[PDB]
Amino acid sequence: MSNMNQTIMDAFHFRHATKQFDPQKKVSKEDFETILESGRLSPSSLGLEPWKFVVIQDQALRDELKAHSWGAAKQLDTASHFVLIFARKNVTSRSPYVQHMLRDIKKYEAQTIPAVEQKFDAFQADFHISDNDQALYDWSSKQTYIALGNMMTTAALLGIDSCPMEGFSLDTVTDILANKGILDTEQFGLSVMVAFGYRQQDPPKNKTRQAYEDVIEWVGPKE
Amino acid sequence: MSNMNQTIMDAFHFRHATKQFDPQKKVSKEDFETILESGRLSPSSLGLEPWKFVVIQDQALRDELKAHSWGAAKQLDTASHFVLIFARKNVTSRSPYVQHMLRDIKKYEAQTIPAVEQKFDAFQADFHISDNDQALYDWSSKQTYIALGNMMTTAALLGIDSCPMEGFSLDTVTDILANKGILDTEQFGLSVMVAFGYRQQDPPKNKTRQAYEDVIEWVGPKE
Ligand SMILES: Cc1cc2c(cc1C)N(C[C@H](O)[C@H](O)[C@H](O)COP(=O)(O)O)c1[nH]c(=O)[nH]c(=O)c1N2
Ligand SMILES: Cc1cc2c(cc1C)N(C[C@H](O)[C@H](O)[C@H](O)COP(=O)(O)O)c1[nH]c(=O)[nH]c(=O)c1N2
Repeated sequence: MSNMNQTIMDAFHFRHATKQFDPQKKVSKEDFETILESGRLSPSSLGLEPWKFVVIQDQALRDELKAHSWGAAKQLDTASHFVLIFARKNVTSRSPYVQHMLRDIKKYEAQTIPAVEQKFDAFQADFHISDNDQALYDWSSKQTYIALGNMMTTAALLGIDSCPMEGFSLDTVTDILANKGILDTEQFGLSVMVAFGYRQQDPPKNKTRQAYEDVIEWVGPKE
Repeated sequence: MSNMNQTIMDAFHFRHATKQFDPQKKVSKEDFETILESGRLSPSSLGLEPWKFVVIQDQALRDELKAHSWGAAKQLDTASHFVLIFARKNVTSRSPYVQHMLRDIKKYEAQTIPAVEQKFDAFQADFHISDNDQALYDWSSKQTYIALGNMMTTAALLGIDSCPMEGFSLDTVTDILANKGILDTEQFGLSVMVAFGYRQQDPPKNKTRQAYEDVIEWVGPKE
């Protein structure tokens, strides 16, 4: 595929921040698996995959979220699939989660794990990740935006629209999910929302972005 | 139709955190412009595009960064193309850049810009973005990781290897770039690095991730 360039650019122009989805058109089991897999397979710093993807197909739960998710209301009402992306708190060489990742998932040699912890500690200080709990949590949250971008792009390539959403009352929504047993606020926070479905109509406004020369700069030979 | 699922899946298995690129294989200009466009066309919260992509092809500058970039050393030595992604500081409704984005790029109606500004404030308060300067910066940094994921996936769809990199001494690399007049530390921070090229060999270790059941949960009917 030498036209893969055109294929990719088509998808980045197809994707927009869809508010209104067609309530009749559902994303197939197979397509949504692909979308979910693109989050699961995403890269993450240290390979620590500090995320959870919660598919909220329950209408009454969506409605509860809508009342406190001003920026998500129409997407909650109409999206075929709606995804909460959690980010892990306290992702340190200390945590039981990280020990599980190194020993059980990544398959590190057990005798090296004390030294890897120290290396992790030093990186986190050298990058200011471990300055405070907010920085430590926001670092894991940055990794979930990698998966967020990958999921929307994968959806676009399949002809499926999406919408990322930060427009919700974080404290209130966190409390709703915590009291429902869905969000373990000791291990996670709610990082960002994303919706999937088929548009009801083409976007009435044109995509706007800054000019190439205002966001891109070369230092050295350009070719 | 559904040839595309497997193609997407192939690319997400093709991409890996490449440490050594083939120093004789260069990404084409056409292919790199597609990669760059995937960053420029990435979505961002409020459409504020709070990023800059700086391509460091100067090998002398690469070598200086390398001296304080433990996680990027081989990639700086060998990558065809090496990008620094900057994240903007102080992205609030009062800032000059946001004013530019509202009036010049998004071309909001002048008379109602007060209402736009006021919802920005409310939203940033509701999401704790404006709790402090650290939160404000890291929120913008979160947006750059969308562009990061998109550029790595785009490259992979093109058969091009990539590697994202946080493994550098934040403060020291910031001063180097600042002293050279590449990084204006009052407008930007150095968010993340990303390298592009062609693998020197197939990765020896199989890609590992948590199982689907461990990171994905459905609330409501599945299908
Ligand atoms: C992390 C994040 C969070 C949000 C958004 C984006 C991103 C990346 N944007 C969508 C934003 O307004 C939109 O992407 C851009 O303004 C317009 O560019 P596009 O239409 O996507 O090309 C968004 N849109 C919306 O209707 N409700 C919301 O709560 C949000 N929040
Ligand atoms: C934001 C971010 C930052 C980094 C990374 C990734 C991400 C997403 N990873 C690579 C990371 O270790 C790798 O993606 C996963 O651990 C392994 O899975 P993959 O090979 O990518 O599929 C990485 N790799 C490296 O050689 N030097 C580095 O400084 C970093 N830093």
